Amino acid sequence: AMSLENVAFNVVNKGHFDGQQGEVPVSIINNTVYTKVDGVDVELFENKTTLPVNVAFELWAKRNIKPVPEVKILNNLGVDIAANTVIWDYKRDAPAHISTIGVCSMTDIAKKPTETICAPLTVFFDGRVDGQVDLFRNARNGVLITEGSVKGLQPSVGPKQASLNGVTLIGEAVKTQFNYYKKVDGVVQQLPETYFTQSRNLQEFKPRSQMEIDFLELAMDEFIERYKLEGYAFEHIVYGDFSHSQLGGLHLLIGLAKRFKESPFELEDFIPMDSTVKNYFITDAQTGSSKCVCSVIDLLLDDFVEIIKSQDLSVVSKVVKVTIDYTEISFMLWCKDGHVETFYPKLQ
Amino acid sequence: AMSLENVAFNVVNKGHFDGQQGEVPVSIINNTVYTKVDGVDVELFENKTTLPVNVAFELWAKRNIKPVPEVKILNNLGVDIAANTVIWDYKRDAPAHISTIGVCSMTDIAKKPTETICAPLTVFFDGRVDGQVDLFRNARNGVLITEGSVKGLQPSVGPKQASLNGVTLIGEAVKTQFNYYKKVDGVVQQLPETYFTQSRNLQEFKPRSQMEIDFLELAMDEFIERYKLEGYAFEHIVYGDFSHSQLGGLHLLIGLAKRFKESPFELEDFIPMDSTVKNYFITDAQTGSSKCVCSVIDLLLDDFVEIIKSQDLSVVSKVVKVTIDYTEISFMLWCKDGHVETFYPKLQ
Amino acid sequence: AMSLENVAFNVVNKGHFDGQQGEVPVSIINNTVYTKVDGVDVELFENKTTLPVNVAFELWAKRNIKPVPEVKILNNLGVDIAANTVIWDYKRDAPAHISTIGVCSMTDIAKKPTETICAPLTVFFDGRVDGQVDLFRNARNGVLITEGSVKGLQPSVGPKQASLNGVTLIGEAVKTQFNYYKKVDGVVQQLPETYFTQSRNLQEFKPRSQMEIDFLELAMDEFIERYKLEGYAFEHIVYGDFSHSQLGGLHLLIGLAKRFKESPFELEDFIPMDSTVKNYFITDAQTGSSKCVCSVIDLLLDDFVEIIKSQDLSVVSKVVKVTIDYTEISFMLWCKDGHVETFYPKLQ
Amino acid sequence: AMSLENVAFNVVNKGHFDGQQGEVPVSIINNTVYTKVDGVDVELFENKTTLPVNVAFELWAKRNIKPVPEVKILNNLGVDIAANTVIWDYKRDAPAHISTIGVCSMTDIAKKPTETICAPLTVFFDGRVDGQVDLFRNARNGVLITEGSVKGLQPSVGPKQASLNGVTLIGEAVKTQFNYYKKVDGVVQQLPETYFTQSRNLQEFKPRSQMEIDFLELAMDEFIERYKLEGYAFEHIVYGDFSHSQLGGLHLLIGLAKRFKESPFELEDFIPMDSTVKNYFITDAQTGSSKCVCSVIDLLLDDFVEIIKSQDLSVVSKVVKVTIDYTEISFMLWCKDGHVETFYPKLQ
Amino acid sequence: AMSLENVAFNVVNKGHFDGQQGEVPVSIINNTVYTKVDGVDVELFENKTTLPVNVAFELWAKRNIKPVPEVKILNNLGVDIAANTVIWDYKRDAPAHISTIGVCSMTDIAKKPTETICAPLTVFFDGRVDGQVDLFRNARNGVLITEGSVKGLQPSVGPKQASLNGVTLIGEAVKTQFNYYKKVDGVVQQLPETYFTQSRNLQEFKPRSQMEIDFLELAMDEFIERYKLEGYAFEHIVYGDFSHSQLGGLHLLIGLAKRFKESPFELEDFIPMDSTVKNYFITDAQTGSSKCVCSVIDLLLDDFVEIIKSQDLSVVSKVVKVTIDYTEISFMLWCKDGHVETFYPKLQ
Ligand SMILES: Cc1cn([C@H]2C[C@H](O)[C@@H](CN=[N+]=[N-])O2)c(=O)[nH]c1=O
Ligand SMILES: Cc1cn([C@H]2C[C@H](O)[C@@H](CN=[N+]=[N-])O2)c(=O)[nH]c1=O
Ligand SMILES: Cc1cn([C@H]2C[C@H](O)[C@@H](CN=[N+]=[N-])O2)c(=O)[nH]c1=O
Ligand SMILES: Cc1cn([C@H]2C[C@H](O)[C@@H](CN=[N+]=[N-])O2)c(=O)[nH]c1=O
Ligand SMILES: Cc1cn([C@H]2C[C@H](O)[C@@H](CN=[N+]=[N-])O2)c(=O)[nH]c1=O
Repeated sequence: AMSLENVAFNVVNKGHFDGQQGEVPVSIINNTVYTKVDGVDVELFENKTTLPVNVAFELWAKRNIKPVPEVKILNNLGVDIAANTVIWDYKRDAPAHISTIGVCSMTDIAKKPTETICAPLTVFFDGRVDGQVDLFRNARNGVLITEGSVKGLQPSVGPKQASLNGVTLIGEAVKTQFNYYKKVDGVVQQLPETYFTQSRNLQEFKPRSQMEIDFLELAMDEFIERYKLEGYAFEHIVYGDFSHSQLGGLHLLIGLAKRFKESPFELEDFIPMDSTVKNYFITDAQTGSSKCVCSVIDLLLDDFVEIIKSQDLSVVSKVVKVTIDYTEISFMLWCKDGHVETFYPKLQ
Repeated sequence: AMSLENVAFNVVNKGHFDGQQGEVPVSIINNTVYTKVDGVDVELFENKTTLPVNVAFELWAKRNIKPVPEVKILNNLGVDIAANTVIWDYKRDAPAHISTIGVCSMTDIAKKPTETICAPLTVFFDGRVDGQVDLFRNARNGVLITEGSVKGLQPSVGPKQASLNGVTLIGEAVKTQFNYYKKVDGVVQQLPETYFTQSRNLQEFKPRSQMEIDFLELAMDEFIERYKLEGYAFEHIVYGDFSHSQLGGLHLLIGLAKRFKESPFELEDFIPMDSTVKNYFITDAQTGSSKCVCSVIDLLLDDFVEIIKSQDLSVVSKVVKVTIDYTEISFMLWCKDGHVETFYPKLQ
Repeated sequence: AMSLENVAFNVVNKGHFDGQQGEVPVSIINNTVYTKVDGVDVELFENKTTLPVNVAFELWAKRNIKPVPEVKILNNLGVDIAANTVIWDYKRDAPAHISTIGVCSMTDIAKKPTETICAPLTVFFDGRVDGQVDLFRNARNGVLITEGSVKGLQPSVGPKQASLNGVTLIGEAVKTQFNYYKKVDGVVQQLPETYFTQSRNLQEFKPRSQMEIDFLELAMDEFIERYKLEGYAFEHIVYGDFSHSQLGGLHLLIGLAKRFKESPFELEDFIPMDSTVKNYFITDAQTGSSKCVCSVIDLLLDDFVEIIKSQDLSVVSKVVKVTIDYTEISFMLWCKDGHVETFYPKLQ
Repeated sequence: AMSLENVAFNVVNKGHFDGQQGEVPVSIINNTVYTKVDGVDVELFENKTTLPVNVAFELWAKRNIKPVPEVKILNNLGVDIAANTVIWDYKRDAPAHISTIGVCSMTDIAKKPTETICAPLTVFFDGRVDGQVDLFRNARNGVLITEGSVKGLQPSVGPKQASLNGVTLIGEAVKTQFNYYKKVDGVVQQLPETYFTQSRNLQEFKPRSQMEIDFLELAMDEFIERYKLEGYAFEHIVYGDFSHSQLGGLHLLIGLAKRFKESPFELEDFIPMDSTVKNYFITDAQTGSSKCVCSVIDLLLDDFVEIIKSQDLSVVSKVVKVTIDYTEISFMLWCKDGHVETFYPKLQ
Repeated sequence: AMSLENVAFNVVNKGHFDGQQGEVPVSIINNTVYTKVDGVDVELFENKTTLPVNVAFELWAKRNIKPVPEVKILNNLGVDIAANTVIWDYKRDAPAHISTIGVCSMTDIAKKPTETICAPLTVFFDGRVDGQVDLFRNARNGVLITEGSVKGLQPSVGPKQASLNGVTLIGEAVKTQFNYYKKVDGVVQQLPETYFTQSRNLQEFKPRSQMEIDFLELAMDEFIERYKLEGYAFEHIVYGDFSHSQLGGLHLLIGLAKRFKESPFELEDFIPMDSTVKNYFITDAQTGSSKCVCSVIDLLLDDFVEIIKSQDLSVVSKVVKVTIDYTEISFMLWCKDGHVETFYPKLQ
């Protein structure tokens, strides 16, 4: 028997929804869920979604608390709905998907993914839950993660990191690297070879290779020589140009990371959602240099170097498609006299 | 196991809360409670109270659906709280009392009136409920209604009319005239002799006496003659004076009713609540005569006659005090040369 | 180029969305849509739906303004979504269907019903629109209305009445009686024989048969005589029993209508939606008789007679099933010694 | 004469309510109080309570700005209401108590604590305000703080820290250590001997003894030897076990403090209120180790050592009651072969 | 053609309003603007103003993204409205001015500043926009900024810093020091000689002279001797007195900056708006010293020293008017025996 007061009971006594018997008095006022604790109302939940307050509350309580793929990954694979769990988008404070299966009676389009309503949707399945590998086999459309081989299914090895309760991390006490599988129209699909973005914070940025350590420690000229990068415009692309009114380049998160420890800047996240390429309106506090749409990607610098050096430098301008986080990312490559002028995630 | 979804199940299937088991999907958006019926949301309750929406929804669902005293009667006797029921105030679209006893978890102060937190409050007991007559006996402060005699207690006979689901009616298939008994600090009270307002509507006003019939039928001068009312200013007080900018008199509901059938007027009910005396901002549409605060009471005309004929007409102005619906109503009485000038419920 | 301001221009100038070009200043405050007219704000739409205010505003602006089936008829036939129109549900002040097709960008699931996302949904096609008869032929699941014959398809004749801008009427200057055709999984259905509710109002109730006239005019005993209805409990079932605390019978709208003209009563419409059977919490103001869930259907009296006279009166109680408005309505039939005791739409 | 505009006046010109003459134009929109400053609206207050916006505003303005006991302390002593002041709960952004005495006409259950309505409630009295010691003597239920001896009243010495405007601190320019007194039913109650939690932040944690300094500086093995703690499971209890998927132990705030300066973690405060024991859903960023209900207490480590070493280690499992912040805190003590396995605040 | 969906389009694809063709689906719910990105609603904007949500959204999108004067400066010059741009107040999350000219059809009092409605208002003009110097010449009231000389107009050199997207900065890639001009009633006004506040953060405070570097590094006694400040009460005025319950002095932001790096304090910004003098309710965490209205100004310490030493020290108390940010700031100067007791921005 689901109820608001039982959802609330579970949150108060178990920290999330955990299937327990019980009820607690709840008051709902506008978009906030409160519970009575010793005479006074204590806030349990502020609805930040476009769902009704008591609905968002139930889905948030019912959020998956195992490590799970980052929303950008699910999105890039075309996931529409999850089987019998909620993937909570901690970057949006909302569910990652509009509807549920077997979670919540207001949002459920089905109780079980085998119901035919679910066949046109890409259902996300979790091989760590009993029975879910088999439901993927029977689903017309789906994405499946597992911790091991599935007999006959050709795997795609996922990123090292996963999200655990909004914290992105490479697991040591828990597994966060999954096999990925995808089906379109009953047909298992070959996933493409791909790079993976590293999901690091500007605040907490830590290098993950010698080349990255070198980039952070060395001066610009010295790194560019040491890694034989002359003619590839890392001065514009990665390090950034703060000399003009429009801020030049600065498209690699490590490059922002470098600049941040000298002087701060403002980054307006004006479409705040998880995604492989992010767009910020950036203002440099030291110089006043700025740029309205500054696209930024967190590639391991090794990977970025590998990507740009693979390029034919003989055309003035061309679209360069690179597979990253399973999606195809377009870059613009501008060349002159066989050297790179600029190379950036193409603004769409 | 109280829940939002179970209360909603009871509403949907039984029309009101009925102790049934079951659940239905509920969504709450601002102040409105919806349920899903075949995939579309159906509005089930709009909160018009100062309570949280889900709390108000439950108390409304749990309203007393038997004929109960009108709220004005309960306020006049000083009722603070009800025993194991909710008296719903249909004039305020809200509960009649702040707290509850054995009704709802967010608003309960106790689960039985015997608890000590209740001793100071005047608790309303309904003799029609097994065991409440005996709870009243052991209650320190309380008001009690019954349908027949209570052994060892002299009764006060109530109004003929009661409220059944917001309809004020004199019961023919059910009993609406109660016995009333009251206790302060352990001591049964003698309730004062009292008149009762008649609780009638302007639109569907019916006379309840030959004098009231004669008043609706006869012309002004005739009536005042037949009942020897020369010098009592019923022209001003009951018939109303619409010849000057400030509307004159018109303090008796029957006199509004008479006027309303010939020509309409606005009654602005600026403190919308149940009360023995109502104040209206009246605009007469035919003449433009108006009055900001026109106090109005629905007394049986004969009772109003009896009251006005029992006053000393020999002082210019004074306060005249009348027990009505068990409360003391002050009237201003204005006289000149031993005839009435005006006489109106005091605007205090 | 769809916009909030253009939809508002269309409302202001054409009364509804009409494809015109133009813009007007719009402000949105909570759930209300305003436009500026000579420097003051004029309210243009109050959202009473679970949709976002601007989304609801647009779907309402885009409502079908031709006579369309009543929502109860469409629900009974299982319509999920409409083709390139919005059926507006005037009893719920909301759209009849969750999603749209070719109507509004925030709610569209497709732009034409031929798209594959639509195949599973029962799509409502309006033969009066060029090309929709042929879209229905190629539709997997669908309901279709037409004004005249469709070649190669046997029709089901609908109710005489349709909804034009929330007014349910039998059309004299326009046609309201449609042909109905239905398809599940590619296969044209034979629609069942059915009665149709009459969709009439308590206030403005008109008879549509000599029996209905005789019922409104004659006294109870006379009528029951003229039509040989001894032993069918029309006293209880149609005329209503107001002598006990629980109101007795009163399940036929014509019987409410008769009572309403002599004395009034409260009908609490606690699930306000369009449905073939309505449940009301009724309080009779003259007697105080009442019933929490009084199920009410507006059947042509003669049709109700025909139904009750076609039952086996020889079992104490059983479920009686009747096709009405294309859906199966369960009735409880209660009998003793071969006469009817009661017979009411099942409270299920 | 109280008014919204005068409350607002005081806040603008005095920083809080200070009894001053004056008014300023105020606008209220939804839950925010604004004032006009030179043409534009400036936000004064966002209602975060379950009270009406203008009510919460007045109570917040009227908040006590002297050092006052922490809400957890008042709660543990059963305080229901304060005499002639508002204790503002800065952890809840709301008043610590539902009602007032002599503060606010919407929330006042009385003007003065001697009114009999107040007798069943534990009224908090402030010996630093004239007359309040005497009101405690006359109150049927109460908690009193003073800065010195009260003749005849046996004191309880309180914690060193108090809250001054939401900042918890041990006063140097002001006194923050009070005597505590409590009355139940007219009878002064012996307060129990008790420990006091230290109220430190994870962010700003500072040790307060050699043992705490040693814990922060030394390695685990070294401290455990230096303070002769073998067999007491500080490895699990205080230091924490991040090696498994469920995070083990970690129940002392200093232990979290230690871990925080190496690698960060997430602590969801999912019942956000002041209390002696706090429950967090914790995710370790380095390892992915997590635990849904991780109870944490800030005891001076000396005190924790004193507590655990006092225990009989010869039973597999037993509840161990310790008085802390005047309340009785239950611990679970799990032992094996005369050494501690675990010891944690019992989850209720 | 303006529209909500086109404003939203520009924000999504350009980071702000940029005049581009296009539309995106938008949902508005209460005070938040959302757009659909791949099935889910992404928040674009939370209305923090007292304007309607979709209005504030448009004005915020249309905010000036060039360096512009700080709101405190515009306010001190009496600016009421801007010509054909929005100055966004990032400290209030709202437009700096109530109305617009040529920006937004809901807020526009005119299309062009020459319309006579604009003549009584001080219109802000931006010499960097074509045609705006000339509109200032024709305006009856106005404030104009330029980057260079305007023929015949006697300039006032502004502060070195400007606001670029909420970041206050002295421009290196962009110009942030403007000429200022003002007209009252058709008459260009002499702007006064003035000091300028430095607009630094407590968090990010950086000295800007040897004297400031000395103040931060030296001990109190040493600086006061080195800069020959005996008798001027910097001990009270600048350094602050935390020894009593009322916190003494502490009126220079650099003085707060000094204290902050030793021990933290709380500063309640209780009128949160940009202004030359700021008022904080300050609580010192170390000592519990506090003060309800502590006025603070960020003058370059050199300037403050220059100001106080200019004073006649022979009167017990006098108002001392100093021009700062073009406005006249009142100080109270309290002297005794020819030495300063206190000197603070006069509380009004
Ligand atoms: C307590 C609470 C939580 N959330 C949701 C969205 C946030 O990303 C996430 C919390 N992240 N962590 N740790 O949960 C919310 O929306 N409102 C609330 O009142
Ligand atoms: C359906 C609904 C009902 N009520 C309450 C208050 C009214 O006095 C009463 C309705 N009166 N009658 N018969 O019920 C409400 O407040 N909101 C709602 O949405
Ligand atoms: C003007 C306005 C209209 N409606 C909708 C729902 C109602 O059924 C219908 C009006 N009925 N008729 N004729 O239109 C709404 O919901 N809010 C509004 O502010
Ligand atoms: C200015 C403002 C303050 N408060 C309340 C709750 C916070 O704990 C406290 C502020 N704490 N400090 N310093 O006051 C609020 O709720 N809304 C508001 O707009
Ligand atoms: C994204 C967003 C922004 N603002 C406004 C007010 C803030 O000062 C400014 C953002 N400052 N920076 N970088 O823009 C807002 O009010 N709501 C919103 O949802």
